[PDB]
Amino acid sequence: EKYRSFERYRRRAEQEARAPHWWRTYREHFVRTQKLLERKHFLRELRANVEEERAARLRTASIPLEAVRAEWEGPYHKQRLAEYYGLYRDLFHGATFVPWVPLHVAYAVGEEDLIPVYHGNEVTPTEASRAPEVTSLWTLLFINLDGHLLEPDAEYVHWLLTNIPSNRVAEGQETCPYLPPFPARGSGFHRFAFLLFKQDKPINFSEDTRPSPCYQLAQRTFRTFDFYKRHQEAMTPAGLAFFQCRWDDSVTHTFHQLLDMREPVFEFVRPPPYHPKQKRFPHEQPLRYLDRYRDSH
Amino acid sequence: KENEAVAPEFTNRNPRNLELLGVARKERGWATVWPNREFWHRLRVVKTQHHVEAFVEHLNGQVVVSASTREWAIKKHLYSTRNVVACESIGRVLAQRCLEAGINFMVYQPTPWEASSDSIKRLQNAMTESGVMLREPRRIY
Amino acid sequence: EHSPEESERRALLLKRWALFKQQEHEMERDAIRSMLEAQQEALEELKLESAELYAEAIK
RNA sequence: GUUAAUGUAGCUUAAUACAAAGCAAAGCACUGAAAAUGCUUAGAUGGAUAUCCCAUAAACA
Repeated sequence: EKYRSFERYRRRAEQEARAPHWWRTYREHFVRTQKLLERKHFLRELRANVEEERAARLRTASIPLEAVRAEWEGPYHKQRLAEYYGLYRDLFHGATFVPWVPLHVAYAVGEEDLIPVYHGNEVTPTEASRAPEVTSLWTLLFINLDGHLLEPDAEYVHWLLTNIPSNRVAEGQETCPYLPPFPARGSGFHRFAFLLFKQDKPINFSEDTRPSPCYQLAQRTFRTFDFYKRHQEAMTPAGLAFFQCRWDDSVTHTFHQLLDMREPVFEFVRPPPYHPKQKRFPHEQPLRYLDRYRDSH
Repeated sequence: KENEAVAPEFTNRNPRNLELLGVARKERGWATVWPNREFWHRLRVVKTQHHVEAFVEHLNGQVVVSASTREWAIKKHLYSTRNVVACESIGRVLAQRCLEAGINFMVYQPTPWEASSDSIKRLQNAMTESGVMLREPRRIY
Repeated sequence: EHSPEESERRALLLKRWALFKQQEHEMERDAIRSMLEAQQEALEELKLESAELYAEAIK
């Protein structure tokens, strides 16, 4: 058969390229049931509706999109964002968990509204002046995955709560007091992820308790993997929420006022200049040949 | 002061840090192949016999944001999976999923007939009003 | 110029006309298969009794 | 009744999970025809479980 449109060849060609082959190619080098029956009944009703048919032919139909979002929510798609941004590799050394509790967080700004914290969202450090609102007996931890200034694997806590009764977070132990974001300048977008871990039994995390207030980076540094490994028996993550933050004026305030340190500033480091090595005695070297080699020409 | 201690060079591990900054590498090869590969993300719109689907796909071929009328939430409020209005809704829904995913920029390369289709044009109108950009920023060298 | 009601009335009959034709096409396609299957089934029946008879028939 | 078939929509062991999917296929518009192209049309678990099951249809009968 011959493709009657370019797309037919393109779609097959695109699919063909994606699939691996024995010959070398670029990619290898560089790379419940009851509910459905109820759903089917709605389809018949929706299709039968004469008004809906008229709207379709009149191209005037509309949708309550807000309902779609709630019904769509979500576990499988929520995992994609966390994995896509590299939370799992940095936070659990590659362990991947499907979030089952629809965790949602927002940074409270003033009193009129609270800034959402989507998956992959961008929130300025200024807007994060105060701690955010997070919505059985579980725990909850805050992380600065790439906000660390000295060690790559290490990361800093904003605030860590343990033994959170049911859902109410006010009763959780404030092991780590809240700290505003402090992303270094020149490093682009820093990803901060919010993790919710199922707590099988209430356990005193004396090891993770930190002085309140604490303004030392030497004690804020920690590792999620080893911390989770120590509690991995009773800890199974289920909630995810992470945003990106750039440098901002508030960051200077955080680094100086309470962190009490000079603001970190970074940029791509260029290689040392390349210098040709001329010969001390240019034996049998004319000026015309040296003229091309030297700057003058 | 202990806090002052900082490494000479930063350690940023965010995959999209370079992409968001614009310094991430875009495929500049494939000079003998069409179309250009100088896009971090692409909008893939698949119109099946009974369903219309739109996706946002990275160069690697893995969809990050997927919007399909096959999804239960959209269809229940959507009369017919194949329709001009459905293209608008999936674009707005795809945008909302893009809003959920944090992806603001994308590269759309419609085919000659696909571009001429009014439904796809309205779907593009759905994306622009939702703020999703059909054109990505240029790479930084 | 046709009125919107006239177009709506005409829009309905085209749907009825399309529905009738598609039903006819589906029935027609099944008729082709049923007769072909019966004709192919007919071929097998006599072959069992005497293959020699078809030798003239197949010509 | 014994053997044996046959029980998602032309096709598929697509699927029983987050969807009853993908594919074949249709009407109208566009006037050599066809194709391409735009807008649109009709649809299924006759049924279970991790073999029974009834329906159906055969050789035994």
